[PDB]
Amino acid sequence: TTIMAVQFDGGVVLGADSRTTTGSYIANRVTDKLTPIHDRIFCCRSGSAADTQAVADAVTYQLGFHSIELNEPPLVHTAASLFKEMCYRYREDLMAGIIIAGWDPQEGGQVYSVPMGGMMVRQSFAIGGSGSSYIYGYVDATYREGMTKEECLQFTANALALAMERDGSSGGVIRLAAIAESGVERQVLLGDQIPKFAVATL
Amino acid sequence: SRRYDSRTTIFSPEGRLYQVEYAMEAIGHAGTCLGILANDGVLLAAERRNIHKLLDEVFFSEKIYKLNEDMACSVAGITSDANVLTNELRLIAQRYLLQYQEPIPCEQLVTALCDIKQAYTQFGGKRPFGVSLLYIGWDKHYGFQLYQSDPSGNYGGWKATCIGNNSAAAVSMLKQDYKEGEMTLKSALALAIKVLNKTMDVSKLSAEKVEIATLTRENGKTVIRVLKQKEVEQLIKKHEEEEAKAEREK
Amino acid sequence: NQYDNDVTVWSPQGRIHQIEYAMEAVKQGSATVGLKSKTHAVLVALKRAQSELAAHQKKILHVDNHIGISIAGLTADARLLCNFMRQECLDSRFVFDRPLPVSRLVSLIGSKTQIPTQRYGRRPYGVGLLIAGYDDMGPHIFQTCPSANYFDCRAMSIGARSQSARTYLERHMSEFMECNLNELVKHGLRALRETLPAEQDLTTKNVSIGIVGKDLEFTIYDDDDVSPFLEGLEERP
Amino acid sequence: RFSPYVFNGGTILAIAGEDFAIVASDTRLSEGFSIHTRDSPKCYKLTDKTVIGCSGFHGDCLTLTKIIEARLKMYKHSNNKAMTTGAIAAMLSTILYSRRFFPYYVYNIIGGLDEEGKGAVYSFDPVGSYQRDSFKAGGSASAMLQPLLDNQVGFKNMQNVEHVPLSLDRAMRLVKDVFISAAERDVYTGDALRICIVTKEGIREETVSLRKD
Amino acid sequence: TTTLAFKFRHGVIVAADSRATAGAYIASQTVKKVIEINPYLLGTMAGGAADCSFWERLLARQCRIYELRNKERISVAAASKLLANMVYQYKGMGLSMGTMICGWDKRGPGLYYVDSEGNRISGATFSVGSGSVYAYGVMDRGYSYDLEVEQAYDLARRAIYQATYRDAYSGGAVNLYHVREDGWIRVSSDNVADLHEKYSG
Amino acid sequence: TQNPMVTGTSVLGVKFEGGVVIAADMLGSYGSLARFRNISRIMRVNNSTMLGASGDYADFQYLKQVLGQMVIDEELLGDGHSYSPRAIHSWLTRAMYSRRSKMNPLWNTMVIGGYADGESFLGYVDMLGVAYEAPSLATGYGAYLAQPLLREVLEKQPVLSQTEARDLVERCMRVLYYRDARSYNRFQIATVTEKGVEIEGPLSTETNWDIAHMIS
Amino acid sequence: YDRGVNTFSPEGRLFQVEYAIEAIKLGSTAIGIQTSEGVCLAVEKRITSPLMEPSSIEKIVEIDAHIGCAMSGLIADAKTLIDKARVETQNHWFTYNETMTVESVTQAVSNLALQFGEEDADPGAMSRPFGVALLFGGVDEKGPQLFHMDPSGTFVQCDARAIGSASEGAQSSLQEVYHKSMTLKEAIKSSLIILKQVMEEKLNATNIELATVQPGQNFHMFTKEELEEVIKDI
Amino acid sequence: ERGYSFSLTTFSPSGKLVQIEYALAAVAGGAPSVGIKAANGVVLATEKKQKSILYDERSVHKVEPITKHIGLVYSGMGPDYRVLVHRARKLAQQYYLVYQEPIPTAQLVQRVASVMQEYTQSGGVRPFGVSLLICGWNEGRPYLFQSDPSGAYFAWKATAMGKNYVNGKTFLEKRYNEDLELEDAIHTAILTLKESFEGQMTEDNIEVGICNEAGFRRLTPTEVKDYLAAIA
Amino acid sequence: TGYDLSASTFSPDGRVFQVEYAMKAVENSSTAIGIRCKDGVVFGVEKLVLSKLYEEGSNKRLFNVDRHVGMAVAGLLADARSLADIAREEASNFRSNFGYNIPLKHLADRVAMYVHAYTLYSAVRPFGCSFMLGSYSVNDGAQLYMIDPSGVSYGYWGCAIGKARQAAKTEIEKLQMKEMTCRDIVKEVAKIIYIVHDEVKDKAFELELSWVGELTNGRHEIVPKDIREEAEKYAKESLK
Repeated sequence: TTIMAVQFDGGVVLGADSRTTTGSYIANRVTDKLTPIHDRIFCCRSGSAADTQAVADAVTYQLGFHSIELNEPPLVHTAASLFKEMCYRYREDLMAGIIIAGWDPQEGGQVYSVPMGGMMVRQSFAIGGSGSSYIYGYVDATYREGMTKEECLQFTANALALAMERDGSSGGVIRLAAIAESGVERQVLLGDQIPKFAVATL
Repeated sequence: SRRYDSRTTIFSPEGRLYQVEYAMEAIGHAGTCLGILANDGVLLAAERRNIHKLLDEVFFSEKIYKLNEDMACSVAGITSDANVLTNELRLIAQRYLLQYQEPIPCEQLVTALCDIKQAYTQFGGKRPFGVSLLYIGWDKHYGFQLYQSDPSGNYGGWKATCIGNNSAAAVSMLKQDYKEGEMTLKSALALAIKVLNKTMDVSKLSAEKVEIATLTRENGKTVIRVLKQKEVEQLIKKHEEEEAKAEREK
Repeated sequence: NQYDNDVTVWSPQGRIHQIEYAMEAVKQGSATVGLKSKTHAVLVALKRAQSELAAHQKKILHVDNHIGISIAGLTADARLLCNFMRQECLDSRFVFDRPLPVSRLVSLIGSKTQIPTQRYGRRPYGVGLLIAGYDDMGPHIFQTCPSANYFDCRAMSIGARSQSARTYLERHMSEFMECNLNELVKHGLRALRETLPAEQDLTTKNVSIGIVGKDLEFTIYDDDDVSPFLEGLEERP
Repeated sequence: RFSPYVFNGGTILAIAGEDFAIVASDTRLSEGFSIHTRDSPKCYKLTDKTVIGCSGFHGDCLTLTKIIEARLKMYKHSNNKAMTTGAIAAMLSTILYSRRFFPYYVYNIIGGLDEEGKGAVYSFDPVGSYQRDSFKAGGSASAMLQPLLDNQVGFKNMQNVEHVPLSLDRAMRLVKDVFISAAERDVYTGDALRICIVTKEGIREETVSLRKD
Repeated sequence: TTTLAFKFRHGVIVAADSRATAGAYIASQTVKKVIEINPYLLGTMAGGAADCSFWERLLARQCRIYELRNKERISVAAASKLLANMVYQYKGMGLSMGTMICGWDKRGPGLYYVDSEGNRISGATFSVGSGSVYAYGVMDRGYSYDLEVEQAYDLARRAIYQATYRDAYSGGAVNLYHVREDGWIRVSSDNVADLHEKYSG
Repeated sequence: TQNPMVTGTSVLGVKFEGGVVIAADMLGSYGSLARFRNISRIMRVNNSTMLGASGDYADFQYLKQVLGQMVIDEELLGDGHSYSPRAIHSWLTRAMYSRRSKMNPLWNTMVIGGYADGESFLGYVDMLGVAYEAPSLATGYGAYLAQPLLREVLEKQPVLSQTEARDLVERCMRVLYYRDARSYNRFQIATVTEKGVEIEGPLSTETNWDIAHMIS
Repeated sequence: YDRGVNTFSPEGRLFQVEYAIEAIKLGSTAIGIQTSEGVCLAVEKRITSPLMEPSSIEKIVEIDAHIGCAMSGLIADAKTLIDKARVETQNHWFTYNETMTVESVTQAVSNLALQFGEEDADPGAMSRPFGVALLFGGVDEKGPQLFHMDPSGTFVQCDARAIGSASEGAQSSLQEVYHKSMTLKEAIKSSLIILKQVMEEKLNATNIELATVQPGQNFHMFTKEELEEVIKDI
Repeated sequence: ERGYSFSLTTFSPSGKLVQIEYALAAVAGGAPSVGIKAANGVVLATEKKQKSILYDERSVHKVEPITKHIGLVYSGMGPDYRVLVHRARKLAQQYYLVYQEPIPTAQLVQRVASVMQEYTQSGGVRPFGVSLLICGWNEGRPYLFQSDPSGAYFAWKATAMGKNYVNGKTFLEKRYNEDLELEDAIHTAILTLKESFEGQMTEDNIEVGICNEAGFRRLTPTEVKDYLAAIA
Repeated sequence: TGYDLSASTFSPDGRVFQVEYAMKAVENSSTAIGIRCKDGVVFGVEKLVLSKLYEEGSNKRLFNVDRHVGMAVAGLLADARSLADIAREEASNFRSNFGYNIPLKHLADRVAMYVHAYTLYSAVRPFGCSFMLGSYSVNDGAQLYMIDPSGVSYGYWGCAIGKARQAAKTEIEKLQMKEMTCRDIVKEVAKIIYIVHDEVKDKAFELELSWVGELTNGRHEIVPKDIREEAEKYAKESLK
């Protein structure tokens, strides 16, 4: 699968591909790769499916308990740090890459990346997955700072469509989710709605 | 915790051990158990106290259990201690059977139980198992053989012994009316009926008040048979007939 | 009563009788007066013996090349805590390759001695330590009471009959700092002298010192090598 | 795969005189094909009568040196006296065998003076076998140094040659010459030398330039 | 590496070469390959020099404890069994040690062998090392239970000389030990070159 | 750590009068892929000690977190003392050696610069736990590219001014950018002096490609 | 019961340790004298009946070839500490290729002393303090040495000390007859005469155990013939 | 957490576990309960007297099942009953896991008795203050077991724990038949419950479980009040 | 007896007399006051001078448990040091597990839970110390939580612990501390602590004063010396 997240002024837009393959056969052709840790925090998971599921569930547990203890909603940096600790403590057998994005009142829309290894750093745009390699040029040539919600959504959709139609490990449909003060709203792009690009037929 | 400890695993100023003394006294007012040896078998007579008509009484025996293939036991005192002790004895007997591919000798199993009971009295801070055990069985080395153990961890080998109320009277009756080396199963059974009638004279001999068990060696096989209610009635009738005959001859 | 037979009990007056017994034992220990200057810190202890035949057991322990202690109370507990502190000092020299500062050593031993005040069936270490050390922040003198509470002090006197030494230290504390090494050790020796009554004498054969300086590693001096320090000493006041 | 060991180079030599001990070592720290620094003496003075030469994997060298320092301090506090050369040798052998299943990839030479005012040089191995010899060289160029030490100091395989016990000047000149020779053919040594002279007067440190290559 | 030992009427003789090699390189030519466990007990080192030395020293400590506790000199058989158990508990752990221990006890002279493999064997004659296969020839062809002290000495010296000459991992000098009722005596320590010149002429 | 998954390239550092200067690129490479290009591979221990790191980046993050926490503990002690750069170097050495001894090492090579008590310190530690101090230090490929030039110029001038050290480090970063695949045109440089620690944000190097027309 | 094992007194000391000292004075009488030519240890056997073998009644034990020890009190409890001291001395020898110093042996014995409790350490530990006073006589690099090990852990280096049933008074008399320049023969003669004077019963070779450590010779225990030879002059 | 290693239960000079007698006294002071056997099943009945109607008597349950074929009721302390029934459920599940067959009621009661004995002979713990009436069906047979706080157990055709328990036992003995049906068992149980309810029983105040060849199942208030109406 | 021997038992009424004795042991100690204002939280603790041979700043009752959290204590000072060590350990754990400094509310809640945890078993005894923690945050402001030896943590506009705690509270009520300025509140703390100090009861005395707040860049610190003499002079003048 391929996962892509970009922050806009006041919130974040996240997207994921819906392909999981146990080799050349697709284990799940509509798989969900963006999981809500909190009402304003999402994690884009990639790599080992079992590792991603276990890490996401354990983080949901611990962060929910921690937020209940604080009586306040958590922060994106806090969640990303807890993912970082979880991945670093188990980098030997937990093999996964998680993009942690969302909004908090104190910092706003923020995105972090914790690839395999257990390291945390914030990025304006974050890319992960097996198909992540094919879209660095497109995101570098298309993304400019100061984007809005709708154009971040469109740019993420275009980049993920390119990744999924150029990567054999990514395909199916694309799940987009915008998180901000208004809340979380999620849609799926399927078939015709996915941005298809010109093909060099000769 | 110094003030509030019960310190049941320490000595006494006069050298005795109050916990084992109290256990023996409680066993003394507990149910009646009797074990006897015959030239062709060994017999057990156990007395059940709680005899309410509400009992389902479906069990084959209440205070008499089967430790292993060739050895039976009779318990005296706390029946829950009795259950945990009995299944521990079965576990270790089967452990010996696994380890040596040979039925566990009765002396071996009694020694192991006395070891664990003595250690449990020695330390652990817990009240000792206030249950007396009377083991019968057959082995390659001594055949028919029966032991009486104590909560203090001491055991002894006997030809016949009884525990419960009127223990001194019962052992006196055995010493008076037991024919060493010449005790057949029938005469042993009659002596057991006599003891059951006398050592508990209150609530005179009743069929449902006691349970009777036998252990014999047929064709190289140890057979443990629990005498049925009709059998116990036959014992009662035989005892009444023999007592009447003795009194008439008197 | 029942407020003095255990450590985890609370007296109605708000005190721990075991801690009181430990702080009585530290006073019942032998006399030890420690003090410091602007550059050097010296401990002076009088070594008690069970009889005239005994050789006046050492009370000053070498815990590190820059830090030293003197004990007053339970010798076995004192030795255990001395081993624990020297293990910390060697651990610091092994890890950070630096002498472990006196203040942190005293804080660590205080934290160590706090746990017995809470643990069930656990007794306080009935010995008080006078710690003389030198580090980057100059000489430091600490008194760790068996009460698990440490006091930073310019000059402390511990043991029986210590009130006279305490008065001497309070009187001359204004001038302890600026005097040189021989004057400092003489002041400490005179405080220990005033600790004892007039008829007894500050004989060289039963007094020992432990001194650490700016360039001087913590060294202990005994009967023969405290004789130059016991020169020109005034008679008992 | 991770390799817990690497050979950092370095050469240690020692000669035990009748009244003195000399322990010398280059200050070249190496790694594969790159030289790190021109100053890292392999000689470490424990007391005024004992110095240690440790060569090989530098991490094990440093950790073992600090372990020896810590054990020296603990023994000093326990016994209220410094350690003898033989005691240090036995302690270091025990420490080496304490890591039998994770061997210290270090060569150790114990150069010092005993109570009789006599030089004593103790050779070791990565595991902890030790002995006392009049002179021993270890490390990268042990093979390039032992025969010359045997022929000169021990006067081995010589005819019509009386055996003069070596003096301090002879030992110093010989060790300087042997490292001059070693720095040429061996690539792991050169560019400097630190020499520790252990005598009743104390420990004297002398630095000498070698083939700077 | 070459050690040999054999018992006879007047005690036991142990001989050993004094060459220790680190691969194809002679590390030292003065190794005391014979370890003095006690003034009455002897060991050797063959294979891992450090492992042999450490285990012999630990056996010395254990037997000193046993002697202090039981007011008796430790039996050679008891020491052999203790060392065999101590080494065997770490079998298959990379240990490469092998040594024969001899002495005089309540049962007269006694020689036992132990190794890193836990093989504890008694016997009259033994030899372990690189050249021990060679020392077997000379020792077995010249051994007699009724040899005099000098005959035992020069038989052991000749066997070590032959082993050192034919083998390449054995050399330096021979160390000779005679174990009798009271204890051990260092018979001699002779250079192999002097031995060769004496045997040739 | 079994294998380094994202790796930052070499770190360079020299010492001048009354201070030291360290530099490292801001790129975290996932093998042959440069995923991160603005991260900081230099961590500030305190106002007197600073660290530059190569190798794996997650282990560097963990090490930075631990070092910052223990410096916070030292500050909370409030004893009027401060960990010397020598102490920091020793503690990193000991942690690295313990980490390898458990056969789970840290794929990082660290250069520890510092300035305390009028002494400029420049320590070197690696994954395998080797520790030493030198006037010039360089990790990774910098040990083969810059460290030779560093050592040559330092042998020529035993002591060089702060601006000379900065120019030398800039030239060395230029050379690494030319002849290292894991480098980046923008790098982060920092100085530790008596005033404290200063990280001069993102900085770039000048590139000359006049030889590209010489091919024929 | 009620009172714990870690309970002090109102004046600030362990009454359990006071009871241990009382048991020390309940122990057998022992005497140790250190001189410049060695150290001597002696003890009264307190033979209960002639049927008891004098061989098994020995209060003097060898810690090493250069160290002897005299025990008074719970002789059964002293042998465990003696075994620990011997194994520690042999560990020190195994580690440093030298004989362990007597002072370090005494310090380690003190380390083992006063290490007990109910719930303070591993359950397989001591519950009560050692109730044995010890006299460590020995010869090492510091010449002949003698150490009084108190069960309190307050180890002492003393030239001469008498412990046991007749500890006090006899110790003062020994001090009065003791000098700082006495030979080994004078030391053994003085110790023997003081022990004979303080004997509660008529003593002979079967009532006392004597041992010595010399600067040259190892730790040697006086057999019956030499015991009679040295006691006939007294 | 340290944990006392000395058993709070100790043998009195007469050997009587007076602590266990006090536990049985607490059982008697607790809410009463009855159990009865039929020729083809077992019926357990008990009363749940809460406070004024502010308590939602429907929300809480007193009769509890262990398996599909085993149920039980208690007389005594609810806090002890909850942990005891939870442990019995674990034991039954473990036995089913090991042997892939339903727990026999006798073996389950033996395990509960072993647990009670461990509690009574261990340190730092209070004996359970409940008496369990356990109904079970296996091998086409009914089983009803009395288990006491002392740790012992019995197979009782009828039983009554709690207040007036001896009179309840006598009343059961008088109104017990050897070959009665389940309907007769329910009639007898409800008759005993109303004879010893003390306060005008209600379908909510009576909760009953039945165990037969079809399994164990708790009667809902509809058929509960139906049977109370049929019994009067 | 029986109802006051351990913290694991109730009184026949259901009281904890061991905790009451801990309250007594914290009341009889020296005074310690903490005032939070809109732009800072200050602590002024009273130091008993056993002898003039002691150093100023010895046996501090002010601990710095986090980068931005202080701790003013009263009661057993060794117990206070142990509790400060536990608090800084908890802060370190939170920083490691969440990547940012712990908030004061959760810090105080966790420390109070820890304190209460050692008031349940006979194997331990309740802490003989009460302590006030003050911190500052950009999004939270100045915060101050007082914690009892029982294990109860509450937010306090201004609290006092010790002998004259109630007098210090009552006279400082005239101050509207919830919207005051930290600098002048330091001087007012010096005032209140001087009046509530009993010179006759304790002839020798010393003051340890500190604040944390926005003026500190959100990091706990001690008062600078010059402000210390100025506040001391103001307190001397207010003594009248």
